[PDB]
Amino acid sequence: PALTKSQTDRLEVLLNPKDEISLNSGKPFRELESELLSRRKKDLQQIYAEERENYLGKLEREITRFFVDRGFLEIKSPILIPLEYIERMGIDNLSKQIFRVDKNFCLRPMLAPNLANYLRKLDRALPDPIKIFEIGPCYRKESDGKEHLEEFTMLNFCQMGSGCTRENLESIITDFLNHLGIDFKIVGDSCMVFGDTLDVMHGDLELSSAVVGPIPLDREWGIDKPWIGAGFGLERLLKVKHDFKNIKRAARSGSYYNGISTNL
Amino acid sequence: PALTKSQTDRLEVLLNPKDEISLNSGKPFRELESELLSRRKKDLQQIYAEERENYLGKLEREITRFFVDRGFLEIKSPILIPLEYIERMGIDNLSKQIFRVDKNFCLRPMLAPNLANYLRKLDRALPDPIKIFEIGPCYRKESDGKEHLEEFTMLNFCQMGSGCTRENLESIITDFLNHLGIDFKIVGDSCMVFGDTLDVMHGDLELSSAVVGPIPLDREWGIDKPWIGAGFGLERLLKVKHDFKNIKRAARSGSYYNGISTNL
Ligand SMILES: Nc1ncnc2c1ncn2[C@@H]1O[C@H](COP(=O)(O)OP(=O)(O)OP(=O)(O)O)[C@@H](O)[C@H]1O
Ligand SMILES: Nc1ncnc2c1ncn2[C@@H]1O[C@H](COP(=O)(O)OP(=O)(O)OP(=O)(O)O)[C@@H](O)[C@H]1O
Ligand SMILES: N[C@@H](CCCCNC(=O)OCc1ccccc1Cl)C(=O)O
Ligand SMILES: N[C@@H](CCCCNC(=O)OCc1ccccc1Cl)C(=O)O
Ligand SMILES: [K+]
Ligand SMILES: [K+]
Ligand SMILES: [K+]
Ligand SMILES: [K+]
Ligand SMILES: [Mg+2]
Ligand SMILES: [Mg+2]
Ligand SMILES: [Mg+2]
Ligand SMILES: [Mg+2]
Ligand SMILES: [Mg+2]
Ligand SMILES: [Mg+2]
Repeated sequence: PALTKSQTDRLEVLLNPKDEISLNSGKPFRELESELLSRRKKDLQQIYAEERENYLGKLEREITRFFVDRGFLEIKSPILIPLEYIERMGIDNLSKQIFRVDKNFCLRPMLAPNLANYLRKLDRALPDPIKIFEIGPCYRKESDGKEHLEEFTMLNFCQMGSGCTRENLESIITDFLNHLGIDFKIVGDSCMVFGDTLDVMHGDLELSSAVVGPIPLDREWGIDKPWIGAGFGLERLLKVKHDFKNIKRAARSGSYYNGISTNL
Repeated sequence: PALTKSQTDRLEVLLNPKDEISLNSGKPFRELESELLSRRKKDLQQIYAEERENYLGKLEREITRFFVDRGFLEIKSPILIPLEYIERMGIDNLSKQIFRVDKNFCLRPMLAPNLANYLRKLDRALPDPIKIFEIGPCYRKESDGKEHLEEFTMLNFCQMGSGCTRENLESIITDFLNHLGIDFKIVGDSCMVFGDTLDVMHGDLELSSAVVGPIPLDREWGIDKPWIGAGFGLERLLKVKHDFKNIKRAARSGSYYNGISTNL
């Protein structure tokens, strides 16, 4: 009844959180693999027959509706951005985590720079307060492990003008995570782009970093009003919602569809 | 009444297709600029007050519903892909249009490789026929002009197994563009990745290239069944729908929101 590392890895790929199957049950590999293969095929067949929606896409749509309905403008900004945005976010040569493209471009590691540009520009046209959000891919070179991806999906919402207080920021975070049914706490932390943050924690998992401005970086971006904002990783939200052991189950991938192995 | 090139460019930025304003009317720049600025601020204020949805995001959601409701599985696959996928799509060192990332990766220039992988894998689990689609960013270095972007958004749908005929492919294209209200014709063309294509044309604008397999490239991807597929550019669909002069009005950008200049 002794399984090799390769056999255990194959079974872990096929195991899903809802299964009440122990790989250490004492059953031989052939029977555990056959059982899990049958369950996962059934799971994919049910998805194909009924809903057909991708978890990341569906969560993006649900989040989009939530923020649009609360008065935030939906932004879709470039993923491929000037490398100069990095230096100007105060990221001195995190900078090592940047995927570079050609000589003067990079894949955005966060949504903040593009959203700062939109806050500044929209403040010339829209009534106070300015409320915007974006959901989309971001990129960082990571270690990684069970909680970091190199290609992940960020939500960042922000507001500039009136109402940009710690209590309003916390209230939006609370309403949002209550909508998703996710328990959390808020702890204070610091990072080097923004200074002090409010970190939104689910256990020992960071779901979001949030900031109450103004901060001295604002001048580099032409921001000259109070502001609040928060960034959330969608794959981390999915990891919590579906109780995935590893965040890769939630990622853009050819190896899992809605957390189900595609190697069947 | 003579406007400089810089003045005309500024007015063209602020002009929208619905305006019945001629820059050559004889009015001075100051009055044309003031009028257009007021119209565009009004337009953005109305968007902010009412719908708040981004054109690219909203079109993606509408397309997603169309294909999900017709039995296609929604895919979200990596944007950052192995450079090896390029060579294996038969793209010999289009290859010059690839944005390279590090030494062994690139930004995907098309959705086909990831979708071929999903067709192959899903054929081991799902009943015939296999029907899938993806919408998302793709990247090519272009010239460019009024119809090409370096960062654009592709829809690619495909089917493998039964029903993979020219007539079914045309029927899906027809139902899809009828749903969007876009007139078109089909013309034969060729490309070097897929061979003969059916090009979906709106006037002299190519909306899609479509392929009826099998093709000899299939073996490199483990595809061994009949298949059909088509790829559409969402920004080109928006250019037609909103009568934009230049495709940049439709792109991910900090310079236009739903075709309205953000420089106000
Ligand atoms: N590599 C990554 N993979 C997946 N999600 C991420 C990654 N980096 C950040 N996120 C998500 O984006 C949110 C805001 O990003 P932020 O810039 O605060 O990241 P972070 O503080 O470096 O995260 P961590 O401390 O876990 O590395 C995070 O709270 C997390 O949900
Ligand atoms: N650079 C681009 N910018 C915007 N849309 C594009 C671009 N390249 C391709 N598309 C869209 O993707 C669809 C399928 O792409 P395909 O690989 O057939 O491109 P293509 O034939 O090179 O386009 P074109 O002939 O106009 O350069 C095209 O019909 C078009 O709608
Ligand atoms: N993941 C991010 C943390 C996200 C916190 C929210 N940030 C935001 O809403 O930015 C908009 C903004 C507005 C005004 C001035 C400047 C700026 Cl950036 C990080 O890397 O710390
Ligand atoms: N824009 C693209 C044209 C898109 C046409 C549709 N292609 C497709 O559905 O691929 C799936 C697929 C299935 C099976 C075997 C191989 C493959 Cl690729 C280009 O660059 O010509
Ligand atoms: K389990
Ligand atoms: K990924
Ligand atoms: K016009
Ligand atoms: K773009
Ligand atoms: Mg980090
Ligand atoms: Mg952190
Ligand atoms: Mg953080
Ligand atoms: Mg081309
Ligand atoms: Mg062409
Ligand atoms: Mg083509």
